[PDB]
Amino acid sequence: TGYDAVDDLLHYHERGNGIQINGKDSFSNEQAGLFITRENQTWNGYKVFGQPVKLTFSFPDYKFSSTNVAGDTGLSKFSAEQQQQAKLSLQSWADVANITFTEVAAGQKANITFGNYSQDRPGHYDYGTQAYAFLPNTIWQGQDLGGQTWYNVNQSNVKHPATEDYGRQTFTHEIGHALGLSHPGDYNAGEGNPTYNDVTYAEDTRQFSLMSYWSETNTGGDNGGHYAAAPLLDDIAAIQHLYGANLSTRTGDTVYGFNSNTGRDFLSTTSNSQKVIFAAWDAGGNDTFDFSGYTANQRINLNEKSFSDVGGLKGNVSIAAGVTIENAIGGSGNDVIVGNAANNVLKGGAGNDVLFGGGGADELWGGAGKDIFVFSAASDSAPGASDWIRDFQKGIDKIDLSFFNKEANSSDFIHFVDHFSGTAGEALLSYNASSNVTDLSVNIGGHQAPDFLVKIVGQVDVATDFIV
Amino acid sequence: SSLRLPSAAELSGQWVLSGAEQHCDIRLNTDVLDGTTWKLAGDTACLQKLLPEAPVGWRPTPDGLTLTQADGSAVAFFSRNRDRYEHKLVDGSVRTLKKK
Ligand SMILES: [Ca+2]
Ligand SMILES: [Ca+2]
Ligand SMILES: [Ca+2]
Ligand SMILES: [Ca+2]
Ligand SMILES: [Ca+2]
Ligand SMILES: [Ca+2]
Ligand SMILES: [Ca+2]
Ligand SMILES: [Zn+2]
Repeated sequence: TGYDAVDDLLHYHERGNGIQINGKDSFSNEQAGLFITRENQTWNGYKVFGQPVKLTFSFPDYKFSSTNVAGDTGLSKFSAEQQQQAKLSLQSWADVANITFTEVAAGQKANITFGNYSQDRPGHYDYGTQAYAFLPNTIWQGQDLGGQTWYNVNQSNVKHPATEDYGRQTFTHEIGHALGLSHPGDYNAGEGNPTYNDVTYAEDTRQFSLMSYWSETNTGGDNGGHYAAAPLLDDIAAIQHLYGANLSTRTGDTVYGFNSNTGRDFLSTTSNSQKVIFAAWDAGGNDTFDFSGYTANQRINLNEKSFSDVGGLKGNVSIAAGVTIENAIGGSGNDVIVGNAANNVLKGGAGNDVLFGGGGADELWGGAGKDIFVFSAASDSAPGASDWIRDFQKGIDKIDLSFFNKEANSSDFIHFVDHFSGTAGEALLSYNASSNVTDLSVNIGGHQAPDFLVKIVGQVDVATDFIV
Repeated sequence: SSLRLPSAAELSGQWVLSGAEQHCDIRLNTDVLDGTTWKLAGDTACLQKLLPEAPVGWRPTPDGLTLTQADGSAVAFFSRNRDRYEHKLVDGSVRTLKKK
Protein backbone atom coordinates (compact mmCIF):
# COMPACT_ATOMS: atom_id res chain seq x y z
CA THR A 1 0.00 0.00 0.00
CA GLY A 2 1.05 3.65 -0.26
CA TYR A 3 0.77 3.71 3.52
CA ASP A 4 3.49 1.10 4.01
CA ALA A 5 5.95 3.29 2.07
CA VAL A 6 5.14 6.25 4.29
CA ASP A 7 5.51 4.10 7.41
CA ASP A 8 8.95 2.82 6.38
CA LEU A 9 10.18 6.36 5.80
CA LEU A 10 8.85 7.59 9.17
CA HIS A 11 10.82 4.88 11.00
CA TYR A 12 14.03 5.35 9.00
CA HIS A 13 17.04 5.83 11.29
CA GLU A 14 15.37 5.88 14.67
CA ARG A 15 17.82 6.75 17.42
CA GLY A 16 18.37 7.09 21.14
CA ASN A 17 15.96 5.44 23.58
CA GLY A 18 18.04 2.41 24.48
CA ILE A 19 18.35 1.34 20.84
CA GLN A 20 21.51 -0.64 20.01
CA ILE A 21 23.02 -0.36 16.55
CA ASN A 22 26.19 -1.99 15.22
CA GLY A 23 26.69 -3.22 18.79
CA LYS A 24 26.88 0.33 20.09
CA ASP A 25 24.49 2.48 22.03
CA SER A 26 22.39 4.78 19.94
CA PHE A 27 22.58 8.46 20.89
CA SER A 28 19.92 10.98 20.03
CA ASN A 29 20.61 14.22 18.19
CA GLU A 30 20.86 16.00 21.53
CA GLN A 31 23.13 13.47 23.21
CA ALA A 32 25.47 13.32 20.24
CA GLY A 33 25.69 17.11 20.25
CA LEU A 34 26.70 17.25 23.88
CA PHE A 35 29.18 14.40 23.47
CA ILE A 36 30.97 16.07 20.56
CA THR A 37 31.52 19.03 22.91
CA ARG A 38 32.77 16.95 25.85
CA GLU A 39 35.99 18.97 26.18
CA ASN A 40 33.88 21.91 27.44
CA GLN A 41 36.32 24.36 25.83
CA THR A 42 34.89 27.40 24.05
CA TRP A 43 36.19 30.77 22.88
CA ASN A 44 34.10 32.30 25.67
CA GLY A 45 35.83 30.31 28.39
CA TYR A 46 35.81 26.88 29.98
CA LYS A 47 32.23 25.68 30.31
CA VAL A 48 30.75 28.97 29.06
CA PHE A 49 27.98 27.78 26.76
CA GLY A 50 25.39 29.46 24.55
CA GLN A 51 27.01 32.86 24.21
CA PRO A 52 27.64 34.35 20.78
CA VAL A 53 31.23 34.99 19.71
CA LYS A 54 33.15 37.08 17.18
CA LEU A 55 36.44 35.69 15.99
CA THR A 56 39.18 36.90 13.69
CA PHE A 57 41.05 34.69 11.24
CA SER A 58 44.01 35.05 8.90
CA PHE A 59 46.26 33.22 6.49
CA PRO A 60 49.78 34.00 7.79
CA ASP A 61 52.77 34.17 5.52
CA TYR A 62 54.67 31.17 6.84
CA LYS A 63 58.29 30.85 5.73
CA PHE A 64 59.17 27.44 4.30
CA SER A 65 61.95 26.74 6.78
CA SER A 66 60.03 27.57 9.95
CA THR A 67 58.74 24.81 12.19
CA ASN A 68 55.38 24.96 13.95
CA VAL A 69 54.58 23.85 17.53
CA ALA A 70 53.90 20.34 16.26
CA GLY A 71 57.41 20.11 14.84
CA ASP A 72 56.30 20.30 11.22
CA THR A 73 58.17 22.30 8.58
CA GLY A 74 58.06 23.08 4.85
CA LEU A 75 55.35 25.63 5.64
CA SER A 76 53.44 28.05 3.43
CA LYS A 77 50.63 30.58 3.33
CA PHE A 78 47.22 29.41 2.01
CA SER A 79 46.87 29.78 -1.75
CA ALA A 80 43.97 31.78 -3.23
CA GLU A 81 41.88 28.64 -3.85
CA GLN A 82 42.51 27.39 -0.31
CA GLN A 83 41.60 30.79 1.09
CA GLN A 84 38.40 30.85 -0.99
CA GLN A 85 37.30 27.43 0.23
CA ALA A 86 38.38 28.14 3.82
CA LYS A 87 36.13 31.19 3.81
CA LEU A 88 33.19 29.08 2.60
CA SER A 89 33.70 26.58 5.47
CA LEU A 90 33.97 29.36 8.03
CA GLN A 91 30.69 30.80 6.78
CA SER A 92 28.81 27.48 7.06
CA TRP A 93 29.61 27.42 10.79
CA ALA A 94 28.55 31.03 11.08
CA ASP A 95 25.27 30.15 9.32
CA VAL A 96 24.20 27.75 12.08
CA ALA A 97 25.54 29.34 15.27
CA ASN A 98 26.09 32.84 16.61
CA ILE A 99 29.70 33.20 15.47
CA THR A 100 31.05 36.29 13.73
CA PHE A 101 34.31 35.90 11.77
CA THR A 102 36.41 38.84 10.52
CA GLU A 103 39.63 38.45 8.58
CA VAL A 104 42.68 40.31 9.84
CA ALA A 105 45.78 40.91 7.74
CA ALA A 106 48.48 38.25 7.70
CA GLY A 107 50.64 39.44 10.57
CA GLN A 108 47.84 40.56 12.86
CA LYS A 109 46.99 38.38 15.86
CA ALA A 110 44.05 36.21 14.85
CA ASN A 111 42.07 33.61 16.80
CA ILE A 112 41.92 31.09 13.97
CA THR A 113 44.73 30.67 11.47
CA PHE A 114 45.41 28.45 8.47
CA GLY A 115 48.73 27.23 7.09
CA ASN A 116 50.18 24.37 5.05
CA TYR A 117 53.09 22.10 6.01
CA SER A 118 54.82 19.48 3.89
CA GLN A 119 57.57 17.95 6.03
CA ASP A 120 57.81 16.18 9.37
CA ARG A 121 61.46 17.26 9.59
CA PRO A 122 63.86 19.14 7.24
CA GLY A 123 64.26 17.46 3.91
CA HIS A 124 61.67 14.81 4.83
CA TYR A 125 58.32 14.94 3.07
CA ASP A 126 55.27 13.86 5.01
CA TYR A 127 52.93 11.97 2.67
CA GLY A 128 51.01 10.36 5.51
CA THR A 129 49.15 12.95 7.55
CA GLN A 130 46.23 15.12 6.49
CA ALA A 131 45.61 17.93 8.95
CA TYR A 132 45.25 18.85 12.62
CA ALA A 133 44.17 21.72 14.82
CA PHE A 134 44.13 22.89 18.43
CA LEU A 135 40.95 23.57 20.42
CA PRO A 136 40.46 27.01 21.96
CA ASN A 137 42.38 27.76 25.17
CA THR A 138 45.03 25.06 24.55
CA ILE A 139 47.99 26.06 26.78
CA TRP A 140 51.18 24.12 25.97
CA GLN A 141 54.55 24.94 27.52
CA GLY A 142 53.51 28.39 28.62
CA GLN A 143 51.89 29.43 25.35
CA ASP A 144 48.37 29.35 23.90
CA LEU A 145 48.01 27.17 20.77
CA GLY A 146 44.25 27.46 20.43
CA GLY A 147 42.81 28.14 17.00
CA GLN A 148 45.69 26.97 14.86
CA THR A 149 44.81 24.66 12.02
CA TRP A 150 47.43 22.95 9.88
CA TYR A 151 47.07 21.07 6.58
CA ASN A 152 49.37 18.74 4.67
CA VAL A 153 49.62 20.37 1.27
CA ASN A 154 51.21 17.25 -0.22
CA GLN A 155 47.67 15.80 -0.39
CA SER A 156 45.98 16.88 -3.63
CA ASN A 157 42.63 17.55 -1.98
CA VAL A 158 44.22 19.88 0.56
CA LYS A 159 45.96 21.67 -2.29
CA HIS A 160 42.77 21.73 -4.39
CA PRO A 161 39.83 21.92 -2.00
CA ALA A 162 37.60 23.52 -4.65
CA THR A 163 37.62 20.44 -6.87
CA GLU A 164 38.06 17.72 -4.27
CA ASP A 165 35.31 17.70 -1.68
CA TYR A 166 37.35 15.77 0.87
CA GLY A 167 39.66 18.78 1.08
CA ARG A 168 36.74 21.12 1.62
CA GLN A 169 35.38 18.78 4.30
CA THR A 170 38.83 18.69 5.95
CA PHE A 171 38.72 22.50 6.28
CA THR A 172 35.26 22.49 7.91
CA HIS A 173 36.32 19.66 10.22
CA GLU A 174 39.54 21.30 11.42
CA ILE A 175 37.63 24.58 11.90
CA GLY A 176 35.20 22.57 14.05
CA HIS A 177 38.10 21.74 16.37
CA ALA A 178 39.33 25.34 16.40
CA LEU A 179 35.82 26.29 17.53
CA GLY A 180 35.72 23.71 20.35
CA LEU A 181 34.48 20.44 18.88
CA SER A 182 36.05 17.03 19.33
CA HIS A 183 35.74 13.83 17.35
CA PRO A 184 32.49 12.14 18.48
CA GLY A 185 34.66 9.36 19.91
CA ASP A 186 38.10 8.99 21.46
CA TYR A 187 40.30 8.25 18.48
CA ASN A 188 42.87 10.20 16.52
CA ALA A 189 44.49 9.78 13.15
CA GLY A 190 47.73 7.84 13.27
CA GLU A 191 47.33 6.98 16.92
CA GLY A 192 47.38 3.27 16.40
CA ASN A 193 44.70 1.56 14.35
CA PRO A 194 41.47 3.36 15.18
CA THR A 195 38.38 1.86 13.56
CA TYR A 196 34.61 2.29 13.77
CA ASN A 197 34.81 -0.25 16.62
CA ASP A 198 36.26 2.47 18.85
CA VAL A 199 33.17 4.67 18.70
CA THR A 200 31.11 5.57 21.76
CA TYR A 201 27.75 5.62 19.97
CA ALA A 202 26.53 4.09 16.70
CA GLU A 203 25.76 7.44 15.00
CA ASP A 204 29.46 8.31 14.91
CA THR A 205 29.65 8.25 11.10
CA ARG A 206 29.95 10.79 8.29
CA GLN A 207 26.18 10.48 7.84
CA PHE A 208 25.63 12.39 11.11
CA SER A 209 28.79 14.44 11.65
CA LEU A 210 31.78 15.57 9.61
CA MET A 211 33.81 15.45 12.86
CA SER A 212 33.64 11.67 12.50
CA TYR A 213 36.22 9.55 10.67
CA TRP A 214 33.85 6.76 9.68
CA SER A 215 32.00 5.95 6.51
CA GLU A 216 28.36 6.95 6.36
CA THR A 217 27.74 3.41 5.09
CA ASN A 218 28.28 2.10 8.65
CA THR A 219 24.82 3.40 9.54
CA GLY A 220 23.30 2.85 6.09
CA GLY A 221 23.99 6.17 4.37
CA ASP A 222 25.58 6.36 0.92
CA ASN A 223 26.99 9.65 -0.36
CA GLY A 224 28.27 8.19 -3.59
CA GLY A 225 31.90 8.99 -2.94
CA HIS A 226 31.21 12.59 -1.95
CA TYR A 227 31.79 14.30 1.36
CA ALA A 228 29.52 16.87 2.98
CA ALA A 229 31.02 20.35 2.89
CA ALA A 230 29.11 21.90 5.79
CA PRO A 231 28.12 20.88 9.35
CA LEU A 232 25.84 17.86 9.48
CA LEU A 233 22.93 17.12 11.82
CA ASP A 234 24.90 16.30 15.00
CA ASP A 235 27.44 19.02 14.18
CA ILE A 236 24.70 21.64 14.22
CA ALA A 237 23.53 20.42 17.63
CA ALA A 238 27.08 20.52 18.98
CA ILE A 239 27.88 24.01 17.72
CA GLN A 240 24.53 25.53 18.65
CA HIS A 241 25.10 24.27 22.17
CA LEU A 242 28.42 26.17 22.34
CA TYR A 243 27.46 29.49 20.80
CA GLY A 244 23.70 29.45 20.32
CA ALA A 245 21.42 28.94 17.34
CA ASN A 246 21.61 31.56 14.61
CA LEU A 247 18.04 32.76 14.33
CA SER A 248 18.90 35.20 11.56
CA THR A 249 19.78 32.60 8.99
CA ARG A 250 17.61 32.42 5.88
CA THR A 251 14.51 33.89 7.49
CA GLY A 252 12.91 34.51 4.12
CA ASP A 253 11.24 32.09 1.74
CA THR A 254 14.13 29.80 0.90
CA VAL A 255 14.53 27.17 -1.82
CA TYR A 256 17.09 24.36 -1.37
CA GLY A 257 18.39 22.10 -4.11
CA PHE A 258 17.39 23.20 -7.59
CA ASN A 259 16.54 26.87 -8.23
CA SER A 260 18.06 27.68 -4.87
CA ASN A 261 18.16 31.21 -3.51
CA THR A 262 20.51 30.24 -0.65
CA GLY A 263 23.75 31.37 -2.25
CA ARG A 264 25.49 28.39 -0.67
CA ASP A 265 27.25 25.92 -2.88
CA PHE A 266 26.39 22.95 -0.69
CA LEU A 267 22.65 23.76 -0.55
CA SER A 268 22.33 24.05 -4.34
CA THR A 269 22.50 22.00 -7.54
CA THR A 270 22.02 22.85 -11.19
CA SER A 271 22.00 19.36 -12.60
CA ASN A 272 21.05 15.78 -11.94
CA SER A 273 24.77 15.01 -11.78
CA GLN A 274 25.48 17.49 -9.02
CA LYS A 275 24.37 15.63 -5.88
CA VAL A 276 23.62 17.50 -2.65
CA ILE A 277 24.48 16.47 0.92
CA PHE A 278 23.38 18.77 3.70
CA ALA A 279 21.59 19.30 6.98
CA ALA A 280 19.23 22.25 6.63
CA TRP A 281 19.27 25.12 9.09
CA ASP A 282 16.59 27.74 8.39
CA ALA A 283 15.19 30.30 10.82
CA GLY A 284 12.00 31.38 9.09
CA GLY A 285 9.80 31.79 6.06
CA ASN A 286 8.06 29.50 3.61
CA ASP A 287 10.72 27.09 2.45
CA THR A 288 10.96 24.49 -0.26
CA PHE A 289 13.10 21.38 -0.86
CA ASP A 290 13.22 21.52 -4.66
CA PHE A 291 14.54 18.20 -5.93
CA SER A 292 12.82 18.26 -9.33
CA GLY A 293 15.93 17.93 -11.46
CA TYR A 294 16.81 14.50 -10.14
CA THR A 295 15.76 11.45 -12.07
CA ALA A 296 16.39 8.94 -9.28
CA ASN A 297 13.65 7.63 -7.03
CA GLN A 298 13.70 9.81 -3.94
CA ARG A 299 12.26 9.75 -0.42
CA ILE A 300 11.72 13.16 1.12
CA ASN A 301 10.70 13.61 4.74
CA LEU A 302 9.95 17.13 5.95
CA ASN A 303 9.99 16.30 9.64
CA GLU A 304 12.71 17.91 11.74
CA LYS A 305 15.66 15.66 12.56
CA SER A 306 14.69 13.21 9.79
CA PHE A 307 16.63 11.81 6.83
CA SER A 308 15.73 11.75 3.14
CA ASP A 309 17.25 9.85 0.24
CA VAL A 310 17.88 12.57 -2.33
CA GLY A 311 19.31 12.54 -5.82
CA GLY A 312 20.21 8.88 -5.83
CA LEU A 313 22.08 9.01 -2.51
CA LYS A 314 20.93 7.62 0.88
CA GLY A 315 20.59 9.52 4.11
CA ASN A 316 22.22 12.52 2.44
CA VAL A 317 19.67 15.21 3.33
CA SER A 318 18.37 16.03 6.81
CA ILE A 319 16.55 18.83 8.65
CA ALA A 320 18.02 20.25 11.88
CA ALA A 321 16.01 20.24 15.06
CA GLY A 322 13.57 23.12 15.34
CA VAL A 323 13.42 23.77 11.61
CA THR A 324 10.22 23.80 9.56
CA ILE A 325 10.48 23.24 5.82
CA GLU A 326 7.04 23.58 4.20
CA ASN A 327 7.16 22.37 0.63
CA ALA A 328 8.86 19.62 -1.31
CA ILE A 329 8.99 18.88 -5.02
CA GLY A 330 9.93 15.40 -6.20
CA GLY A 331 11.75 14.63 -9.42
CA SER A 332 11.00 12.36 -12.32
CA GLY A 333 11.59 9.16 -10.38
CA ASN A 334 9.08 7.35 -8.20
CA ASP A 335 9.20 9.20 -4.89
CA VAL A 336 7.80 9.03 -1.35
CA ILE A 337 7.15 12.49 0.04
CA VAL A 338 6.06 12.99 3.62
CA GLY A 339 5.01 16.33 5.05
CA ASN A 340 4.94 17.51 8.64
CA ALA A 341 2.30 19.22 10.81
CA ALA A 342 2.52 22.43 8.82
CA ASN A 343 0.51 23.31 5.72
CA ASN A 344 2.59 21.80 2.95
CA VAL A 345 2.61 21.91 -0.83
CA LEU A 346 3.92 18.56 -2.03
CA LYS A 347 4.38 17.78 -5.70
CA GLY A 348 5.41 14.38 -6.93
CA GLY A 349 6.52 15.40 -10.40
CA ALA A 350 6.73 12.66 -13.03
CA GLY A 351 6.91 9.05 -12.02
CA ASN A 352 4.64 7.16 -9.65
CA ASP A 353 4.81 8.90 -6.30
CA VAL A 354 3.28 8.47 -2.85
CA LEU A 355 2.27 11.64 -1.06
CA PHE A 356 1.35 12.06 2.57
CA GLY A 357 0.55 15.55 3.82
CA GLY A 358 0.28 14.77 7.48
CA GLY A 359 -1.28 17.44 9.67
CA GLY A 360 -2.53 20.86 8.70
CA ALA A 361 -4.12 21.94 5.41
CA ASP A 362 -1.98 20.54 2.64
CA GLU A 363 -2.11 20.96 -1.13
CA LEU A 364 -1.01 17.87 -2.99
CA TRP A 365 -0.04 17.38 -6.62
CA GLY A 366 0.70 13.94 -7.98
CA GLY A 367 1.87 15.32 -11.29
CA ALA A 368 2.24 12.88 -14.14
CA GLY A 369 2.28 9.14 -13.45
CA LYS A 370 0.12 6.91 -11.27
CA ASP A 371 0.31 8.58 -7.85
CA ILE A 372 -1.08 7.63 -4.43
CA PHE A 373 -2.41 10.11 -1.86
CA VAL A 374 -2.24 8.76 1.69
CA PHE A 375 -4.39 9.61 4.72
CA SER A 376 -4.21 8.17 8.23
CA ALA A 377 -5.99 10.59 10.54
CA ALA A 378 -9.32 12.45 10.44
CA SER A 379 -7.58 15.58 11.73
CA ASP A 380 -5.07 15.25 8.85
CA SER A 381 -7.84 16.98 6.89
CA ALA A 382 -10.80 18.12 8.92
CA PRO A 383 -13.94 19.61 7.33
CA GLY A 384 -13.33 23.32 7.17
CA ALA A 385 -9.55 22.96 6.82
CA SER A 386 -9.18 20.05 4.47
CA ASP A 387 -6.39 18.87 2.20
CA TRP A 388 -6.74 19.51 -1.51
CA ILE A 389 -5.67 17.09 -4.19
CA ARG A 390 -5.07 19.46 -7.12
CA ASP A 391 -4.69 17.09 -10.09
CA PHE A 392 -6.36 13.76 -9.49
CA GLN A 393 -6.61 11.50 -12.54
CA LYS A 394 -9.68 9.26 -12.47
CA GLY A 395 -8.64 5.67 -13.05
CA ILE A 396 -4.93 6.41 -12.68
CA ASP A 397 -4.31 7.96 -9.28
CA LYS A 398 -5.48 6.43 -6.01
CA ILE A 399 -6.53 7.59 -2.58
CA ASP A 400 -5.14 5.45 0.24
CA LEU A 401 -7.49 5.01 3.18
CA SER A 402 -6.18 1.56 4.23
CA PHE A 403 -4.81 2.87 7.50
CA PHE A 404 -8.29 3.52 8.97
CA ASN A 405 -9.15 -0.09 8.19
CA LYS A 406 -5.99 -1.59 9.72
CA GLU A 407 -6.54 0.67 12.73
CA ALA A 408 -10.18 -0.45 12.93
CA ASN A 409 -8.83 -4.02 12.72
CA SER A 410 -11.36 -4.64 9.92
CA SER A 411 -11.22 -4.41 6.12
CA ASP A 412 -14.92 -3.65 5.71
CA PHE A 413 -14.69 -0.75 8.18
CA ILE A 414 -14.45 1.94 5.52
CA HIS A 415 -17.58 1.66 3.38
CA PHE A 416 -19.10 3.96 0.79
CA VAL A 417 -22.72 4.92 1.34
CA ASP A 418 -25.10 7.14 -0.60
CA HIS A 419 -26.41 8.77 2.55
CA PHE A 420 -24.92 9.32 5.97
CA SER A 421 -26.43 7.52 8.95
CA GLY A 422 -23.96 8.74 11.56
CA THR A 423 -22.31 5.30 11.49
CA ALA A 424 -18.51 5.00 11.65
CA GLY A 425 -16.48 4.19 8.56
CA GLU A 426 -19.14 5.63 6.27
CA ALA A 427 -17.58 7.23 3.21
CA LEU A 428 -19.51 9.48 0.85
CA LEU A 429 -18.28 10.67 -2.58
CA SER A 430 -20.08 13.55 -4.39
CA TYR A 431 -19.09 15.45 -7.54
CA ASN A 432 -19.45 19.21 -8.07
CA ALA A 433 -19.65 19.71 -11.86
CA SER A 434 -19.61 23.50 -11.51
CA SER A 435 -16.08 23.43 -10.05
CA ASN A 436 -14.96 19.98 -11.20
CA VAL A 437 -14.40 19.04 -7.56
CA THR A 438 -15.09 15.73 -5.87
CA ASP A 439 -15.80 15.96 -2.15
CA LEU A 440 -14.83 12.92 -0.10
CA SER A 441 -16.43 12.85 3.34
CA VAL A 442 -15.68 10.11 5.87
CA ASN A 443 -17.14 9.59 9.34
CA ILE A 444 -14.25 7.96 11.18
CA GLY A 445 -15.43 8.46 14.71
CA GLY A 446 -19.10 7.81 13.96
CA HIS A 447 -20.21 11.36 14.70
CA GLN A 448 -23.35 13.29 13.73
CA ALA A 449 -21.25 14.98 11.06
CA PRO A 450 -18.23 13.50 9.23
CA ASP A 451 -14.83 14.31 10.76
CA PHE A 452 -12.69 13.74 7.68
CA LEU A 453 -12.99 15.64 4.36
CA VAL A 454 -10.81 15.74 1.24
CA LYS A 455 -11.54 18.11 -1.65
CA ILE A 456 -10.27 16.66 -4.91
CA VAL A 457 -9.93 18.56 -8.19
CA GLY A 458 -11.19 16.07 -10.72
CA GLN A 459 -13.30 12.94 -10.74
CA VAL A 460 -12.78 9.73 -8.80
CA ASP A 461 -14.09 6.31 -9.77
CA VAL A 462 -14.94 4.45 -6.52
CA ALA A 463 -14.59 1.16 -8.34
CA THR A 464 -10.92 1.77 -9.12
CA ASP A 465 -9.48 4.82 -7.39
CA PHE A 466 -9.18 3.59 -3.80
CA ILE A 467 -6.78 1.60 -1.60
CA VAL A 468 -8.39 0.20 1.53
CA SER B 1 43.05 15.65 13.12
CA SER B 2 41.73 13.88 9.99
CA LEU B 3 42.62 10.75 8.01
CA ARG B 4 44.21 10.95 4.58
CA LEU B 5 42.35 9.79 1.50
CA PRO B 6 44.36 7.21 -0.48
CA SER B 7 44.48 7.45 -4.26
CA ALA B 8 42.90 4.93 -6.61
CA ALA B 9 46.44 4.47 -7.93
CA GLU B 10 47.99 3.26 -4.70
CA LEU B 11 45.17 0.80 -4.02
CA SER B 12 44.82 -0.47 -7.57
CA GLY B 13 46.14 -3.93 -8.36
CA GLN B 14 45.35 -7.56 -7.66
CA TRP B 15 43.02 -8.32 -4.79
CA VAL B 16 41.24 -11.39 -3.49
CA LEU B 17 37.73 -11.33 -2.07
CA SER B 18 37.46 -14.20 0.39
CA GLY B 19 34.05 -15.43 1.44
CA ALA B 20 32.52 -18.68 2.68
CA GLU B 21 35.76 -20.46 1.70
CA GLN B 22 35.36 -19.16 -1.89
CA HIS B 23 37.87 -16.64 -3.23
CA CYS B 24 37.39 -14.28 -6.14
CA ASP B 25 40.35 -12.64 -7.80
CA ILE B 26 39.49 -9.09 -8.71
CA ARG B 27 41.56 -6.34 -10.25
CA LEU B 28 40.88 -2.90 -8.84
CA ASN B 29 41.71 -0.74 -11.87
CA THR B 30 42.52 2.92 -12.39
CA ASP B 31 40.07 3.07 -15.30
CA VAL B 32 37.43 5.68 -14.58
CA LEU B 33 33.85 4.59 -13.98
CA ASP B 34 32.73 8.12 -13.01
CA GLY B 35 33.72 11.25 -11.12
CA THR B 36 34.25 9.44 -7.83
CA THR B 37 34.56 5.85 -8.98
CA TRP B 38 36.99 3.62 -10.88
CA LYS B 39 36.59 0.29 -12.66
CA LEU B 40 36.86 -3.20 -11.23
CA ALA B 41 37.49 -6.39 -13.16
CA GLY B 42 36.40 -9.81 -11.96
CA ASP B 43 34.17 -12.84 -12.46
CA THR B 44 30.57 -11.79 -11.80
CA ALA B 45 29.57 -15.41 -11.10
CA CYS B 46 32.11 -15.61 -8.32
CA LEU B 47 31.20 -12.17 -6.99
CA GLN B 48 27.47 -12.92 -6.94
CA LYS B 49 28.20 -15.86 -4.68
CA LEU B 50 30.05 -13.79 -2.10
CA LEU B 51 28.20 -10.49 -2.34
CA PRO B 52 24.59 -9.37 -2.70
CA GLU B 53 25.48 -8.39 -6.24
CA ALA B 54 28.45 -8.37 -8.60
CA PRO B 55 29.99 -4.87 -8.23
CA VAL B 56 31.56 -3.13 -11.20
CA GLY B 57 33.30 -0.22 -9.53
CA TRP B 58 35.28 0.70 -6.43
CA ARG B 59 36.81 3.69 -4.70
CA PRO B 60 39.07 4.27 -1.73
CA THR B 61 37.74 6.12 1.30
CA PRO B 62 39.85 7.36 4.16
CA ASP B 63 38.72 4.43 6.35
CA GLY B 64 38.19 1.62 3.93
CA LEU B 65 37.18 0.71 0.40
CA THR B 66 33.79 0.78 -1.38
CA LEU B 67 32.63 -1.69 -4.07
CA THR B 68 29.89 -0.08 -6.21
CA GLN B 69 27.28 -0.62 -8.88
CA ALA B 70 27.59 0.89 -12.37
CA ASP B 71 25.93 4.07 -11.20
CA GLY B 72 28.31 4.37 -8.26
CA SER B 73 25.88 3.37 -5.48
CA ALA B 74 27.40 1.20 -2.75
CA VAL B 75 27.17 -2.59 -2.94
CA ALA B 76 29.48 -3.27 0.00
CA PHE B 77 31.88 -1.15 2.01
CA PHE B 78 34.99 -2.80 3.49
CA SER B 79 36.56 -1.17 6.54
CA ARG B 80 40.32 -1.28 6.89
CA ASN B 81 41.41 -3.47 9.77
CA ARG B 82 45.17 -3.28 9.83
CA ASP B 83 46.13 -5.50 6.90
CA ARG B 84 42.72 -6.40 5.52
CA TYR B 85 39.44 -4.80 4.59
CA GLU B 86 36.31 -6.48 5.88
CA HIS B 87 32.61 -6.27 5.20
CA LYS B 88 29.71 -7.96 7.08
CA LEU B 89 26.56 -9.12 5.30
CA VAL B 90 22.97 -8.57 6.48
CA ASP B 91 23.20 -11.92 8.25
CA GLY B 92 26.54 -10.99 9.82
CA SER B 93 28.71 -13.06 7.46
CA VAL B 94 32.18 -11.58 7.02
CA ARG B 95 33.72 -10.91 3.62
CA THR B 96 37.41 -10.03 3.40
CA LEU B 97 39.31 -8.01 0.82
CA LYS B 98 43.09 -8.41 0.79
CA LYS B 99 45.63 -7.16 -1.74
CA LYS B 100 47.51 -10.02 -3.39
CA1 LIG C 1 13.80 30.40 5.11
CA1 LIG D 1 9.89 27.40 7.14
CA1 LIG E 1 8.25 11.78 -8.89
CA1 LIG F 1 1.03 18.89 6.55
CA1 LIG G 1 3.71 11.75 -10.22
CA1 LIG H 1 -1.03 11.38 -11.53
CA1 LIG I 1 -3.34 17.71 6.05
ZN1 LIG J 1 39.89 15.99 13.83
